[PDB]
Amino acid sequence: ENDVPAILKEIDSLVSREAVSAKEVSDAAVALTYLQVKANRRLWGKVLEKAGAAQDYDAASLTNLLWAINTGGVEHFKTVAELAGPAVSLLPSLSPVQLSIVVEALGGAGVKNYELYNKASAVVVSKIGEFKPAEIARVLYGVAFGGVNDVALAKAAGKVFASTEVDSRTAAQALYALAKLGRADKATVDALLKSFKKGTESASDAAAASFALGSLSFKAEKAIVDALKASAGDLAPAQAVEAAYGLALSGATDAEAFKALFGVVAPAIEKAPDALEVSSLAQLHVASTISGAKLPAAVGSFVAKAFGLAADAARLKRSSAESALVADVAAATAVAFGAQYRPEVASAVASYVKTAPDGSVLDIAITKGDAKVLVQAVPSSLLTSTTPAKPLGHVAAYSKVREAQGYAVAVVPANEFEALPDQKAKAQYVLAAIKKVAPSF
Amino acid sequence: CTVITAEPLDKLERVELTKKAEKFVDAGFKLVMQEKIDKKLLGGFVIEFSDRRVDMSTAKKVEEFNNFVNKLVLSI
Amino acid sequence: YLAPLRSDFTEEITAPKVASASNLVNEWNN
Amino acid sequence: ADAKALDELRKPKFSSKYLIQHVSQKLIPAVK
Amino acid sequence: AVSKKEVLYFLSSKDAESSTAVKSYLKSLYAGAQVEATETDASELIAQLEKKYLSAQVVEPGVHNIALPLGESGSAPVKRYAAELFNLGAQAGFECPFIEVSKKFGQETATSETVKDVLNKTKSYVSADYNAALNEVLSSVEAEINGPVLFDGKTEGFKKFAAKAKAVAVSRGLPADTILAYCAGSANEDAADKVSKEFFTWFESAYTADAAAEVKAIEAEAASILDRHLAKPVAQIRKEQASAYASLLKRAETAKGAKWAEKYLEDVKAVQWFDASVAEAPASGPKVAA
Amino acid sequence: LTTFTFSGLQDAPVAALSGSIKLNVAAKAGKAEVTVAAGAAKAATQVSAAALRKLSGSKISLAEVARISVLHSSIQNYLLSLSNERYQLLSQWPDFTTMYGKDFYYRAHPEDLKKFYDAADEYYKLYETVTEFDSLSALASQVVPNYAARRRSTVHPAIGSTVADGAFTNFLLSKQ
Repeated sequence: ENDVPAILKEIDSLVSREAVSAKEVSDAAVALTYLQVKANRRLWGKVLEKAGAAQDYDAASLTNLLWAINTGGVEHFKTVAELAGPAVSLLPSLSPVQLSIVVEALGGAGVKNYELYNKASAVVVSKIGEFKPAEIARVLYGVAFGGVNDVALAKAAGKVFASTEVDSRTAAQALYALAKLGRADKATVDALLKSFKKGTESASDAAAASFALGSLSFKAEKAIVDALKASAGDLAPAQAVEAAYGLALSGATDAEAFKALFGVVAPAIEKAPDALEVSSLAQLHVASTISGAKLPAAVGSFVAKAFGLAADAARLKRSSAESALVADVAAATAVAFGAQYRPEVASAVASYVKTAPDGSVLDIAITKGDAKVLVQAVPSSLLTSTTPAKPLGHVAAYSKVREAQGYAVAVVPANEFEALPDQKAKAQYVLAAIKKVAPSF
Repeated sequence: CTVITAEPLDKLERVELTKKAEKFVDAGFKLVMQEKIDKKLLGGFVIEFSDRRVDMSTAKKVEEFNNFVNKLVLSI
Repeated sequence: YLAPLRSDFTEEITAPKVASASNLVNEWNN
Repeated sequence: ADAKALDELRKPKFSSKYLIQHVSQKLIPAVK
Repeated sequence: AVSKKEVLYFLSSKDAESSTAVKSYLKSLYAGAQVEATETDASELIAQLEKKYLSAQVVEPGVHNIALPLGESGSAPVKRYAAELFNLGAQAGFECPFIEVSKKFGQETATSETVKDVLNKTKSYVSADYNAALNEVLSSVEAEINGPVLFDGKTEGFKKFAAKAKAVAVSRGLPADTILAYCAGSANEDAADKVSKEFFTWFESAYTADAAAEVKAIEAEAASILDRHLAKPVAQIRKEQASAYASLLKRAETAKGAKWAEKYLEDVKAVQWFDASVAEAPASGPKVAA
Repeated sequence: LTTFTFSGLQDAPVAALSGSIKLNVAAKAGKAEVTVAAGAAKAATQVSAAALRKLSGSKISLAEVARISVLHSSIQNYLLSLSNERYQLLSQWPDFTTMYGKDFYYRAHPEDLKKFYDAADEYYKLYETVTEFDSLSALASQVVPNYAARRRSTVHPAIGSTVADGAFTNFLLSKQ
């Protein structure tokens, strides 16, 4: 009358037969999330195989299937990305809540389907009154994570979230979408952070708001760090790492929250050292040195190595317009420290590529006795997507982690470095940026 | 002599190019130059001794590099 | 079931050279 | 015996990756 | 298995043996080992050659995990296939394909003077049906201008050449105005992004057309290969395939000491294991450890 | 998928869609009353709001276990779905065995009966070779290397002629 594994075998035999249509797949997936069956990977594989095999599709079964895929936290890019054709065929016959669920669902998996996001953003900005603001935040999440830099829907969401007072989780999802988009509209972000006072039913959305405000660098809200402090048990290590990183980037001062987060994070690396990817380990080292909070002795040297690994791996896969910009800034450092001709320009630039204490390699490393000045070029991938174009919080993270190694990191962003006439003004700008960081040079 | 450079020279490019070029005259030989410009050289230089040519340009270096690596991967 | 291992690159960008239709369906109908 | 692993089974088999690695290991020192 | 520049490329990849070597290296670093210093040497030619031969080790075992959408009608299988090739290029350290082939054009013709020479140098990267349509426009404006059309940007021959190359590109189906508006940029974000949303509709049209052309050629090749194979008797098929298997296996047992040959023979043993574990439980699949 | 997801107990499915399994949620503002009903065994629990948000904290990250690879298995599935198309037209072949009897032997011209017996032997050849499905794997291994060498491009794995022509349109119609 209440039995979990026998109903798992009933769903298992219901999905293993040959002619399963889509409604049986959808409710098998929903019934597989509601029983929380992350322990069985083969059953989710059978359900996703039958979801890829189905050809009939209406609004309801597609919507509940996509809801179940994202609530259960399963990821298979093939069967989810092949569910977007059923979406674009059924898109005008979708309800606004159904379009919300499918666009958030296909955006969360990262489906690069530009026709779906264009024809969904056109729908949600053609009839904006139809959409309750949670539907707005879900479509914003999906269009942001699907790889379109859509600011039309971002401006429409800013108007809705400034006009309509919204939920805590709704505002958190909108903050996560705006953080991936890199937009930092204070008129929108303020209207979202004012919604974090009614008490939050989840901890993952407070952690996502902390990571979002860290990525945008507004400041720590103090109505988010306390909710994250009390409820640091609802987070995976890969989630508490993002939480602590976004707390340290926004400039939080509470150490009790960092104790509560690293008490989750550090025994996960004690049990399994390799289970967390090196982007999370680098974010952990950032959060461990910026706020100064302490974590065990193996984990400290581990993330100290892993920040260097992730740093020179991101250097190795450099975007090739960041690389020419780093060459331009290094030539400007050459003719700013005094190098009249091109042989000593090239000799200075090749001299500036000294290594790092963590094993990495730094592009423009100028040392004078004990005082060292590192120069950073922040091209456009680490800028805000607006016409002010303030650099994102990750370059402040990199600067503040290199600063604990002995450097006085000078930031040379490319929105203004490229707006200079020639090499003399660029050398003047680089020297002025160095002097207001370290005037001892 | 005659030197062809990609862009017009600096006065240290001229001096160390002059010091580079005395390895191709094996005596106490002075060089006068007739410096020309060819943008299809991508840096480096081409020395023309009117009986002898030294190609220290980098267009020659990248095409010889490409010949080397396109030959060596056929060897393995 | 195994294939020859190759290590070579495609330096050109070419349309992928669609092959002509065989007559085996027409010959089997014949 | 049987029931090998999960990550040992996800790897594609007859891709090269080790002729490319062999050509790198015989080419990059020979061109340095 | 790790040479400290291989493992930096394999961090951002989600392939199985790449993540296995990454996890083994990270697990050896957790037991107190030291990160080797990254080499600040191997100048631009060696750096680009090592990039070419390190990205290929992420590309080509990642190609074999992308199912070709053969015989699948619709947009979503071809969009899945091209999206997986996009994510594989991003994992391997490539840029967008547009940015990467425009970088190829800028690298090839950094040294050219006349526009017929940029057509002779980017011959390998543009379709010959487009290269011929540009060569005839170049000869058309070369008859009237009575000069080699130089690659300048403001000369009257170049302006009246580009005003016709835009016409032939509009004839081809390439909206040159939206592509130029995206790659040039605009000031107001609400009028730059409304043309980025048109560039991305063209771009999605472009990469699904290219992926569908690749799928159509693989479909045609497989149908041609099968219909050549279905005309043989069974004994010829069995002896031809047995001879091909035995020759390709002897080629891997000939060269020993190499890593690729022992990985090849390990993979043959793994196929034999797959057949054995399906043989012992055929209605459930291969035995996966759980 | 992403590290933070925002779904669970809000606009969730209120009922199942097919009658093969019955599922109802009686959701209040705080928790949910779910009773999943599948045939003989039915189960029931009270799923929290902090459980459907805690479910995507770890990811399943499904991956296919293939005999050789996923690319090879896609090509072999296409070869099998083409051999089905040829088998379906060897399925509509007329029964020549209903004309083997000696009343058909002696009424017929000798060369026409020799042609008829050759046609029967030909059908047995075609049917014996279209059902050799243990040949499709080594047939799929002949499409793999040339395709996989086309994807080791020096530009991009996903590059094609349309994107390269559009980028030449941008490159050539810009200021040199």
